[PDB]
Amino acid sequence: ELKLESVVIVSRHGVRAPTKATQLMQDVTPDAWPTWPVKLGWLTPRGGELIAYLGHYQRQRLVADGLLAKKGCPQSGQVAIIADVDERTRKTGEAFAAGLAPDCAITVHTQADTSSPDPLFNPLKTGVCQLDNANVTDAILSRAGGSIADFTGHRQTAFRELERVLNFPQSNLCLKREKQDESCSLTQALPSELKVSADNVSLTGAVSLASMLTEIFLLQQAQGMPEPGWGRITDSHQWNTLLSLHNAQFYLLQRTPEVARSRATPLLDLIKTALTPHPPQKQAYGVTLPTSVLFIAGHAENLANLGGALELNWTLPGQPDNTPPGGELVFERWRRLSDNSQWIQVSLVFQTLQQMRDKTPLSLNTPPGEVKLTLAGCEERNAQGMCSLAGFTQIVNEARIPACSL
Repeated sequence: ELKLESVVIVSRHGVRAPTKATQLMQDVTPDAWPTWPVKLGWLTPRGGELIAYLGHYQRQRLVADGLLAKKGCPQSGQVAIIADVDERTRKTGEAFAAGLAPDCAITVHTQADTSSPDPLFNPLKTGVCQLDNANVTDAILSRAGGSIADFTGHRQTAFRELERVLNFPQSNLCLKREKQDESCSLTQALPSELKVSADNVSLTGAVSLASMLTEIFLLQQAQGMPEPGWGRITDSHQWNTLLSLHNAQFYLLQRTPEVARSRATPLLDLIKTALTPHPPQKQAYGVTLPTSVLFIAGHAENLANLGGALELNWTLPGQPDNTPPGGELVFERWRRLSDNSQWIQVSLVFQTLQQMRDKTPLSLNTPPGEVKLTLAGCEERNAQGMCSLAGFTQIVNEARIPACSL
């Protein structure tokens, strides 16, 4: 009924070491954090291998869909790869290429200067545009339930789960509060406030600490470390409860449209240029678009920003992190044969946490998880839930912030 014409994959980088080692991380547990085999924030070898499995799976699926050849290397830019300048994203691009097309030496493009941020992955970071402080503050606080106190008050079960995994009551932070007649709870020992600036939004205290620590436990599990969370995380309900704190911070700071639309605008422009039929032309990064397959190696925020800007909602069965390492927002252009009309499908492809833990080789018979998505604002949908090309174009033009374009 339908023929696949084009695919754009926006991928988070693979498993990485923690990006920071702070004094507060030491003070909230009596135990020693496991050390990692690469520098802070770098991709691990295992993370690269997990990405290559997704590349291998995507080759098999795209061959089955008739888009790539079963044997040989894709020719003349049929496949293009763009990565953010960070080590972890560059090496994710290389790992994906190695799985998709081994020995084909597909180039991993970055911006010219790899020592400075690339605004494609967040235009606020180079000051292309700025957030509206009052609008962002009100929008985030409303999505939090009206205040950060309301937000943390409704999540005490998850904070107590994190405290148990940390053995928080025996930590230096708690032992000093016991000596000062103040009771030991993460949220009250580390009050959380929303900080909004022209170029960033963040949360302080327990909310951001919890978001980072629960991601570290997940990374430990995916890395195959023997005892993530000191062996105190023993079932799936516990994993889901812990990562709810991480996903909740992303819901506030990255999915909120008042942030997401600006942060996602350059990626929206690149996705639309890649998916829209037009005479091929070398554009950004020296990549010729449109082409058959474009893989973009970025960050968790990019997945969440695109989700918030485009009203794409999901949770990932079997994967506690809704923006997991190697997770892929996959945009596809399909041609309907009955009338040769053009349609856009979006899905979230991801390894389950168990597939990461077991280093499961992926294939058509053992596929990654996949969640089919719908653009909530699309008014022209086909029977398969895809948006018409014109409908998707209108949604993108409405969502994007022109001042944030490159």
